[PDB]
Amino acid sequence: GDTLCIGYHANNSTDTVDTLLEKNVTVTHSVNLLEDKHNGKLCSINGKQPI
Amino acid sequence: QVQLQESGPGLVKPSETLSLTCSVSGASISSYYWIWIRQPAGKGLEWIGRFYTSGSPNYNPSLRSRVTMSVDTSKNQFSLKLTSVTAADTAVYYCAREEHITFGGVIVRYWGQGTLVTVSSASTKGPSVFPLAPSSKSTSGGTAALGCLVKDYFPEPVTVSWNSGALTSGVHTFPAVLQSSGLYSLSSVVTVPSSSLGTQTYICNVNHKPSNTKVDKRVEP
Amino acid sequence: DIQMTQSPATLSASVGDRVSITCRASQSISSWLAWYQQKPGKAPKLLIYKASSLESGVPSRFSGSGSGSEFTLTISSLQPDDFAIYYCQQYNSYPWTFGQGTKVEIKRTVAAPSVFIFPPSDEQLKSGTASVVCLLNNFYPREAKVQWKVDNALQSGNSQESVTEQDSKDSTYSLSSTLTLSKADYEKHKVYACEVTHQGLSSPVTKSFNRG
Amino acid sequence: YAFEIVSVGNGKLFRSELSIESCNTTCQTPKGAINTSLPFQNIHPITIGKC
Amino acid sequence: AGFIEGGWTGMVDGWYGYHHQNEQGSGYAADLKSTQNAIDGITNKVNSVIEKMNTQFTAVGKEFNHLEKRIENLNKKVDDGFLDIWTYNAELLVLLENERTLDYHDSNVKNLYEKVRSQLKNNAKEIGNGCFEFYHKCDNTCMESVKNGTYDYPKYSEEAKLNREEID
Repeated sequence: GDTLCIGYHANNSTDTVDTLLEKNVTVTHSVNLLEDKHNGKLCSINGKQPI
Repeated sequence: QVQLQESGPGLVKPSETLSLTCSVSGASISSYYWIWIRQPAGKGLEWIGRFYTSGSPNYNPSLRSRVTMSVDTSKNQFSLKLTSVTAADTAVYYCAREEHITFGGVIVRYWGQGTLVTVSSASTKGPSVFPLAPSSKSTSGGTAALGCLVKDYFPEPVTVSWNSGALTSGVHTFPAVLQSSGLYSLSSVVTVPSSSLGTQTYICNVNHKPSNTKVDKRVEP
Repeated sequence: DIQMTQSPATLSASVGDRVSITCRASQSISSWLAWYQQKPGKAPKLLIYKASSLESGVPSRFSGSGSGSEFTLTISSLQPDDFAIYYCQQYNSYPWTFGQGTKVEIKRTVAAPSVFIFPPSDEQLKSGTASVVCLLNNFYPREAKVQWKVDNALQSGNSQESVTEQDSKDSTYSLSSTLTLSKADYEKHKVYACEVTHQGLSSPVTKSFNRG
Repeated sequence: YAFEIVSVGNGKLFRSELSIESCNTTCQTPKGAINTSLPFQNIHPITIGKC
Repeated sequence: AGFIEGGWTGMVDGWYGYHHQNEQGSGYAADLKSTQNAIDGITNKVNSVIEKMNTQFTAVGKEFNHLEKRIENLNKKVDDGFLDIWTYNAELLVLLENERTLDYHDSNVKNLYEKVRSQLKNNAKEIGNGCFEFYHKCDNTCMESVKNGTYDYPKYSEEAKLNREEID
C-alpha cells in the first residue's frame, strides 16, 4: 500500500549551541549574538572630528 | 557562484508547445527547487511555478492546466513545457533557484538572464546591418558619434557589442522600434574622441539569435 | 489568491532624498514580504526579505518596515544607481504574487543634449530604401522635440523615435529620431536638417547635411 | 585665554595609543571599531555611538 | 520531550513536512502552516528577548583622586556588578531559551503527527517509525487533502475496510 511520512529538516550545518541540559548541541540554524572582532583603528565616526 | 542561463526558441507558433531550458553552472539541481517566473514586456512579474527532483511540484493556477516542469540531472538543466501557447503569453521568461530554509523563509537569491519568447505566425527574418558613419563636416574635434543600424528583423531578441566588448563607455544601444513593415529597427551608437577616429578601428558585432545571424561591420569616416 | 497594490506607479526624486514605496496586500502576512530591484532589461535583484532582512551586500540605505497587510520600502538616500523598477513579492501563500511595480526615476539638473546626424548608408540605398538619424545624447529631461527639415520643408511623419532609459551613472537620457523614407530615394530633395528643441536650449539647434 | 562651549554631545577621553585612518564607523572602542548590529560585544565597555 | 529518530536532508523547503509515497511516485513536501507558525513564534521570541535588553547608554567608568579611593572602589564595584548581572541574565536566557526552543519544535512535531492521525483514524495504519501505510489508494489529490487538513474519511472508509479486514 501507499505510505505517507512525517519528518523534519537536517543539513550540513555544524553550528553548536549550548543548553542547560546539554552543551555543544549542533543545530540546523543559529544566530551568533556576540560580536568579537574589531578593525584596530581609531577612525572617525561621521567626521575626522576625533582628536 | 551559482549561475542560471536560459535557452528559448524566441518564436513559438500560436498553437504549439513552448519548451524552455534553464541550465545551471555548478549546483546539484537534484537538491534545489527550481522556479520559473515571467514578465510581459515592461509589465509586472508572474510566478509560473516550482519543481523539485525528489518532491512535488506546484504551478500557478492560470497556467496549471498547460505547464509541465521537468529536470535533467544528466545535463544539469530544468525545462518548462507549456501546451497550447496563446499570443497573450508572449513575454520574457526568467528561471530562479529556490534557496534552502533560512530564518526569513525561503529565498530566491539567484536569477536567470531572461529570454524573450514571442508567439507569432511570422518567420525568423535575419537582420540587415548598415554602418552609421560620422560627420567629416562636423567639428572633427573631440565629440564624435559612430553607429550601427539593424534595420529589419522579426523576433525581438538581438545582441549588440562593440569591438566584441572592448568599447565599454558612451554606448547607447537604443530600444527596438517596430516599423510599419512589421520589422524592427535598432540603432546603436558610441561617442568617441575624434582624435582616435584614425588610429582606432570600431566594429559593431550584432547577433540575432533565432535567425542565428552574427553580422559584424566597420564604421569609417 | 493574494492581490498586490504597489503604490505609486511612477516617482522621480532628487539625489539624497528619502523614498518610500507602499505595498498593500489583499490578505495579511506575518511579514513575509520581499523587495526586489529590476534594472533596465536586467535580472531582478532582491533587496530585502522578511520585510526587515537587508540582504547581504545591499547598501544600508534600504530599510523594509511592515507586517500584517502594510509594508514600506524606504531608501534613506536615493543614489544614481537606484533607478529601476521595484517589485514586492509575497511568499506567504501560493500562488506567489508580485506587485505591478514602482518606477523610481531621478530628478536632476536640466542638461542640454549633444546632437549628431548620420546620413543613410549607400549599401541601403542600392536596396531601394533610405534612413537618416538624428541623435541626442546625455540630456535631461526626456521631453525634447526632434523635427526634420528636408529642403527646409518640415516632414509630416515618416520618423520614428527611440529613447534610452536613464543612465545609471549620469541619469541622463538619449534619443534617436530615425527618418525613414526613400521617395525619390531622397534624390528629389537634397537639403536635410535636424530641428532640435530641448529645455536645455535657449534657442533650437539645427545641424544639417546634403548630398555626400 | 578662555574656551567658549559651542556644542555639547557624547564624546569621551580615551587612554590609548593608536592612529586615525578614514573609515567612518559607528561604534568605536579604544582598541578598535567595526560595524555590526549584533546585540552584544566582548571588546570593550567604553563605547561611543550606536553600540 | 517526545523526540524522534531520523532526519530529512532532502526536505529543503521548511522546518516540518511530509514524505509521500503513492502510485504517482514519492517525494518530500514541507508543511507551510506549522513551519510558518513556528517561524512567527521564534521571530517574536528573539525580538522580545533582545528588545528587553535595549535600554539606555552611559559612559561607564569614573576617575577618582587620592582622597577619594573609597567612592572609587564603590564605583568600580557598581560597574562590575551591573556587568555580572547583565552577563548572567544574558547567559541564562540564552541557555534556557535554546532549551525551550528545541522543546517548542518537538511539540510542533507532535501536533502535526496527531493532526494527521486524527484525519486517518482507521483508513491507514501507524507504521511506528513516524509514518502511515494506507489500507486504500491515496493518490496525489488524497495526499494534498490530508496535507491541508481536509481528508475525507467516508470517501475511502469502505475500500480501507475491505483491505484492512482482508489482512485478518
